[PDB]
Amino acid sequence: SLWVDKYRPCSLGRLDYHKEQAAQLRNLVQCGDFPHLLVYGPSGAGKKTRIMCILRELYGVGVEKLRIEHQTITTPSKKKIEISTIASNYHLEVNPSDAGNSDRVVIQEMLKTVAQSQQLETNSQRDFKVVLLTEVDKLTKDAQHALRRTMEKYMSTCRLILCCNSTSKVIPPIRSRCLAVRVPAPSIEDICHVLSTVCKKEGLNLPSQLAHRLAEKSCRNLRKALLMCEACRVQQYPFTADQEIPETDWEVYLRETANAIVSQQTPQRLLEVRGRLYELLTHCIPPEIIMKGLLSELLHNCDGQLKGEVAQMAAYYEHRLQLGSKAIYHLEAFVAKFMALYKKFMED
Amino acid sequence: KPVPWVEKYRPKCVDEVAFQEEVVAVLKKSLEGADLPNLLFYGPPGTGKTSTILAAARELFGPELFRLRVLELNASDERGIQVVREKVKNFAQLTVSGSRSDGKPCPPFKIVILDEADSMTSAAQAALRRTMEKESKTTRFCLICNYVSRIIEPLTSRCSKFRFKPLSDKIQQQRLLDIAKKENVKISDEGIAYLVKVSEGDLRKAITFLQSATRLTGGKEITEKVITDIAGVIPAEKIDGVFAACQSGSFDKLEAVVKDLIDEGHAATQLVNQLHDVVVENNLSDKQKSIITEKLAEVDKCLADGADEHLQLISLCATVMQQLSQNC
Amino acid sequence: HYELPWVEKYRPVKLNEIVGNEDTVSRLEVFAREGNVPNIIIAGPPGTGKTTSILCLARALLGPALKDAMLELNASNDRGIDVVRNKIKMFAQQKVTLPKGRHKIIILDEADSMTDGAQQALRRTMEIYSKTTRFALACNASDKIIEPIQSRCAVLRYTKLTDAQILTRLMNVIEKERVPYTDDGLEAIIFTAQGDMRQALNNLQSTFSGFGFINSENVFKVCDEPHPLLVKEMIQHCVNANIDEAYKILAHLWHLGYSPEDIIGNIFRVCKTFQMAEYLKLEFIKEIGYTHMKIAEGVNSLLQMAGLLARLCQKTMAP
Amino acid sequence: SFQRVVHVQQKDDGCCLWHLKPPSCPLLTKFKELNTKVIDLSKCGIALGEFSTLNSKLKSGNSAAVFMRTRKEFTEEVRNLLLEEIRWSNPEFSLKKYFPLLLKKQITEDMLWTEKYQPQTASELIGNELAIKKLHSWLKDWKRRAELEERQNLKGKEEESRLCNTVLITGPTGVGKTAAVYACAQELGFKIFEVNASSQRSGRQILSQLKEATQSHQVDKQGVNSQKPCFFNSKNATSLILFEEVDVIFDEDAGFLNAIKTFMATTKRPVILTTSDPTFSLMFDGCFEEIKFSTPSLLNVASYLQMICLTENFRTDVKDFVTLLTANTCDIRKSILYLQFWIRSGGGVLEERPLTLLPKCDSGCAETLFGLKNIFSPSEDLFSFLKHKITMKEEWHKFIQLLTEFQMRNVDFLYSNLEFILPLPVDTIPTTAGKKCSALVSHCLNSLSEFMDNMSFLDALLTDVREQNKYGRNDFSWTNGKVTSGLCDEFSLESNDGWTSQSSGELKAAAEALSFTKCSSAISKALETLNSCKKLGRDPTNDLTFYVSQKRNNVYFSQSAANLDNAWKRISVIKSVFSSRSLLYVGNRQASIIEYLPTLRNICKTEKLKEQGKSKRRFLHYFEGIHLDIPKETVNTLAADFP
Ligand SMILES: Nc1ncnc2c1ncn2[C@@H]1O[C@H](COP(=O)(O)OP(=O)(O)OP(O)(O)=S)[C@@H](O)[C@H]1O
Ligand SMILES: Nc1ncnc2c1ncn2[C@@H]1O[C@H](COP(=O)(O)OP(=O)(O)OP(O)(O)=S)[C@@H](O)[C@H]1O
Ligand SMILES: Nc1ncnc2c1ncn2[C@@H]1O[C@H](COP(=O)(O)OP(=O)(O)O)[C@@H](O)[C@H]1O
Ligand SMILES: Nc1ncnc2c1ncn2[C@@H]1O[C@H](COP(=O)(O)OP(=O)(O)O)[C@@H](O)[C@H]1O
Ligand SMILES: [Mg+2]
Ligand SMILES: [Mg+2]
Repeated sequence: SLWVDKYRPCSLGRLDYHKEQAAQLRNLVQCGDFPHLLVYGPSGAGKKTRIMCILRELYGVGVEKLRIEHQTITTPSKKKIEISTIASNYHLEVNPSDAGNSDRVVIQEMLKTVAQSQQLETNSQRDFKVVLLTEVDKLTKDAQHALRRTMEKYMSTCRLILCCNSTSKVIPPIRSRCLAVRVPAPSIEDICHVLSTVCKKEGLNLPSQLAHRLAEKSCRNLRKALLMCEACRVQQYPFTADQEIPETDWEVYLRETANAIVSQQTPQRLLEVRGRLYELLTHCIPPEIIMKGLLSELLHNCDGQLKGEVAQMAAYYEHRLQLGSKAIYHLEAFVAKFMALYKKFMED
Repeated sequence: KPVPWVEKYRPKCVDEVAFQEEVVAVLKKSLEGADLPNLLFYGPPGTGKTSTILAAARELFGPELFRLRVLELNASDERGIQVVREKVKNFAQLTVSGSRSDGKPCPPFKIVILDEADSMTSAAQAALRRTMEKESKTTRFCLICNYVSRIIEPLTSRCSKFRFKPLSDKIQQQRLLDIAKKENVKISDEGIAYLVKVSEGDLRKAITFLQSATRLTGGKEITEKVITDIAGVIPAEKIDGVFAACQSGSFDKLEAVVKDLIDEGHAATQLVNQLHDVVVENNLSDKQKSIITEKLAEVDKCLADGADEHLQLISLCATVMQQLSQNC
Repeated sequence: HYELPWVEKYRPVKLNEIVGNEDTVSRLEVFAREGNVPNIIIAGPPGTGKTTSILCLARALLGPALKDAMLELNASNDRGIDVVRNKIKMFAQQKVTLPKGRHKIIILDEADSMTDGAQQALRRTMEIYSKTTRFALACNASDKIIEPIQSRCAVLRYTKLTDAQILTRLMNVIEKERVPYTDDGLEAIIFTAQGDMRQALNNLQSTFSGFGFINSENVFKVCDEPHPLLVKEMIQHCVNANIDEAYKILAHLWHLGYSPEDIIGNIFRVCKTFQMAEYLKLEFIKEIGYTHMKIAEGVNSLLQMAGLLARLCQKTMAP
Repeated sequence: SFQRVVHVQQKDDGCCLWHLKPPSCPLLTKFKELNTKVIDLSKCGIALGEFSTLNSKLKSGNSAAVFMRTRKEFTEEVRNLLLEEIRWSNPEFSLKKYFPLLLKKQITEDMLWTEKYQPQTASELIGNELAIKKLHSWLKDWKRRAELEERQNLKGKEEESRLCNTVLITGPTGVGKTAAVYACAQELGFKIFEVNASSQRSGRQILSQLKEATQSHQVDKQGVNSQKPCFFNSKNATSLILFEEVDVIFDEDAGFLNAIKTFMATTKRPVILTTSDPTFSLMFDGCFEEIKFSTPSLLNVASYLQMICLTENFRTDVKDFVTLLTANTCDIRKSILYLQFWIRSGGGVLEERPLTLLPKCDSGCAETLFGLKNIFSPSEDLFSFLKHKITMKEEWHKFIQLLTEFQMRNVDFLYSNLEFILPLPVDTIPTTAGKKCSALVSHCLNSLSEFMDNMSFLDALLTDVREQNKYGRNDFSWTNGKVTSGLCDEFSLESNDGWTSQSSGELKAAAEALSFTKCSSAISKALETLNSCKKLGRDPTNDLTFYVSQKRNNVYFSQSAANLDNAWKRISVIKSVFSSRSLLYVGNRQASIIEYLPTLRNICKTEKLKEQGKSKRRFLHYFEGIHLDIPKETVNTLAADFP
């Protein structure tokens, strides 16, 4: 229990930002027939805590207890797949993107069991059970078609909550029937407010300069800000205005990878950069995150006309990375094309 | 217990629909002999195809039997075409006895409302053709589709084709005001104009958006901001900021603008749509419009494939910046 | 009086009559001559001589005891979970008097079609009864066989037959059948059977039955592929960046009723042996593969093939 | 009936588009006349070898090389020399205590080598010494309890002990779980009652036929006792129950889990559970002692197979065995069986290699393991084939066949061994002349970048034979990956395509071979000019070296370019960290590791650095001070560094 979940708000009245949206979601809940929700926004914005607040407003306090169960579903290709699940008496939470192209093997089946439970469990509180869908943006085309037919079939049976970061990959049929809840990232002052409130509730005091530095370093990620504040608490018992905020280890590793890319353009350096990217990939860092970090740390050393070409190359190879399966090929292909272009730029 | 307004506020019977004259005439001539042929309704979405034929089925069949003898199916099933083939096969296999108390014996056929018929492959349409000729007399089909030209030769040659021309903004605003006054929600008429502008002729999306705004605001005034957040439309000042950053010719402010749009939660596909709508209706040169629109098409394809919104948007904005700075 | 197919009439009876895969065939030869063959799984493309090799191996190992010491189960049999647990297990426990170094053989042809539960039951019964029985499995895609089954066997790999070997066996069949022929018909038969000996023998018999002479026009009349001369001319036009003549050939092929799939397959097969430079061949193969993937995904029109010819023309017309 | 069909379109008068005519511009009016006249194929006859690799000349005498191998039995002296050679190859291996046991085992054949060299004594198990120590000790307490029961019976006429009545052994396939329990049972005189998936095991069946084995004595206590009666229905020896492959549950095995739980509650004799599914230990409820067989060390199993071949008068190198075990992912049984097949066929090839650290060595097992000897002439080496340039059609077909045989496994051969086969120096990790050297380095880098862009093209824009991430997500993932195989007898009934795999593999193989040929030819052309730069005095050969790992240099060829042990450790510590009770309820997975894990490692590293400076002891009370129930070895793992 770190500071990120010990002080997570439990009801819609305890939220500190997006208060108008919180009141709108409360009015949504009080109508009694709230629709499928499509909650989206950047990572660390506060989508999950708002969904939890909605769930605590819908049902009683009993949603606050959770339990983990494992479900083994037989694929139509006759190869059983077992997935984990967080659940309660009133709601289910699932992430079928873990099932690969067999995500529909979750989608057409799992919620069906919940629908079965909706004719098995009777509570006389509400006529539905909320199914939370995490990382619905990572589903495939046929998985989303299965989800569409599923919410058509069990509309009056269960309600759907779809949490994502980007609604670009989701189909327009899946958006045409869900109420869209856009949760933007909190501002700097809002992160400072949350950090000061969380430090006061713990009994410590942090200066406004340190809170502003943490909020600026978090890149409008509230969870990253809370984790960095906890790390600063670990480093020093009192909070000083000049206390060094510690940096992320894989981020600084990516920074030295970019420095090694820039420094020398040789096949040997290309092989060490490939080894570094393999080391990052073995740490379960997503390759899209690696590409974004590499582009962010390579555009500092670039020149104005080179920046557009480098950004377009990074986008091209990241789309190739999405299409392919072995991401090291696309990562190092972007890397090697960048060293070739950078060398050609530096010779002239 | 309750039902959303988009199906519960449909026309009950034929000729209650609006802005269709020939369609209603031939439909009424079909209802007069109680002989409804195979139907092919094509037009823009939300024009009122489904409401019209559901009204026709309510005219033809009794309301206690109208739900029993129609079956709404979707053609974008990912499990193949044999699933909907066996579904219509065992829907028409059962012959449940029904009668009307008004003094008219019911016609023996059933109705399959098969929508998104233009999303079927040619082999799937051929399987549908063999299913329709198998069930030639026990059930007469209808196909709701967006475009008539996607439906292959043997199906389109035998179903009567009806075009649903899109409703104008004024009739849509009148209908939306009717819904607002009948449902007791207080919303100003310029908000309703914003609703019909945002939905872009999709009356069904407009009704759904109005219901969502009513049940999300809480009986207070529906401002344009609530509608904008519900529909996912990016406000025009963000589009103007994107274009100003591209016209500046500096990459850092372009990155700042793209990051500001990304961390606000705004979708990249909506931004691509609004940039395209801005670009195709400006005073740009033809080569600039061509390059920008081609790049927008490839960026839309890459975003559908799951590529990162930040990288795709910064590549598109770099292309737009180069096009806007190569002439100045 | 009945006309036996030349596939079965000229089936190899001895293990030395099998062409191709000389290393594995020789290892099976010395195992048939010596004995104590382990559990094997022969994987490879169809028509390469896996069933023939296993049958000749078991015949050479058993002889007169093949009638009772051999249990063959192909995909036409049941081979269910209860069949694996009962019939195979009682044959494994069955007492058969055999010479020293000779074991009972349980051939499981087409182990791809074997159900996963059947293999999961097959694991331990293949492991424990190895003192008296042996297992010989044959499959096309070894990935369909589960991992413990592959762990309990020795996996042998078969490859496609080189056109030299198919030509030698074709001459062997021709010189025992009084088949008039020419060299172009032989090239056509070898082309229509890409590494398959069964397809080569079937096409030779079909061309001999339909016309009685082996030339290229007869072979392609009885087999009805898109003609490699037409595809070679189309590829040559694309090398010279002539979109008009290449599309003329493509539209002629399209109006003859050929599918996109065999057209792009024949395009790849002709382009594999086309006489051009290495860089042009690489770009052609890459574009043909991209177009073939697009055909496989579902979009298969003449617009796709016209866009390929053009991407092939612009490979040469542009640096 | 036969009603008429009409196309009703709401065609209002006007709109300038409903009634349209062809435009009067001359560009779209002069339509070109279509001609169907194609060239005539009757006159053009097809020459031999035009569309294939057919040659008029044929090789005679080069093929059909019969071995006729008569392996002489090795003398004592050369056996001692080869034993010392394996001693040099494996300094940590104790060579002397294993050879006489295998000599006794070997001292016309009719059983497999897996049961010919079956370990009869538990010390002959290779690796997993903690697991076999725990199992041997546990069976010692159970035999002690059986002897105590016998002593109590003859005299008549347990939290502190914590002797749980069952263990669950889990591990990979073929590492030796069943061999370990059989060896321990033979050592301690137990009588194994094996229940496997090859026999009908329904719940009432196994209950009514095997409870009395646990609850009662054995009628025959002396004589022929240490046997293995496999249950089915179509010194004193203590009974033992073994459940082989418990994760394999069928519909006919009705209530098998309830039956084995009833066995668990009411037994008086030891029970072993053997499985290879890691999820079962989390799925099964009950109290059992967990025993995990880790994957054994590659050098130890390589020296064990070297012992096996040395007993059979065969001399081999450890590198070929390391390649075989890397390809077989350290499966001991699969390696032993393939070694038996390959040795009893007459070995690979007769080659002489002088090693002091003598009969001719027998390298080349991994080459014929993948069937590459079926493509190549027996005078051709694989890397010698890859290094030289390729011009003639027949060895072009050989290259294509090599790559497509390696492509059915979805394995990238030329990428995994790119350094060792490119014409560039490879080393294991421990002015106008400058313009010319930089131009050569840029040429090499451009060729490499073009090749690997082409390979990204192949990986993304071409069809793959096996559908990747079919049941899990892509490689290096922590959330799942435990996709067990099917367990049901009904068929798949799928609509997969077979043409788009057979053609796809050939297409990918052809494109990969062509791209590698282009890159290698360009690099060789660039290195032709290295003599001019060496004459100029500047040497960029160092800038041209390839720095590969030591473990990648131990193989003839690698199946992958990564470190699998590293990745398995990283995913394992991720599951270990996020299996903690407070962190089980974190919703997401991507941002969960991305944000939670580095600050956890940062807090661990700060705690370790604070404890390295001799501060107060209360500083070690941060993690459990806020109730982070996380195991300590994972905390020490996170506190080390970030690689
Ligand atoms: N290597 C070969 N040498 C000689 N004849 C062969 C060879 N391979 C196939 N044939 C001929 O082709 C026929 C069919 O061969 P099979 O062994 O049945 O093919 P297969 O290996 O079983 O491949 P399948 O069954 O499609 S997986 C044989 O009866 C022979 O006449
Ligand atoms: N560590 C080992 N030392 C010696 N021989 C071994 C070892 N591991 C496997 N073997 C040999 O390989 C054979 C098969 O081993 P098993 O114990 O059956 O494999 P397993 O651990 O049970 O995995 P399964 O049963 O395939 S899931 C044994 O009978 C031995 O001949
Ligand atoms: N109104 C708030 N007050 C205090 N803390 C908050 C508030 N909203 C969010 N947080 C904190 O920020 C983090 C947001 O994480 P999460 O809910 O998972 O959002 P996302 O799903 O977008 O990452 C939570 O750990 C929570 O503790
Ligand atoms: N011509 C019309 N007359 C009356 N109502 C209409 C008309 N067109 C659309 N509507 C209303 O708009 C909604 C459109 O729904 P639907 O019939 O599904 O549209 P479509 O079939 O065109 O997709 C219905 O709720 C209906 O009440
Ligand atoms: Mg066969
Ligand atoms: Mg075992």
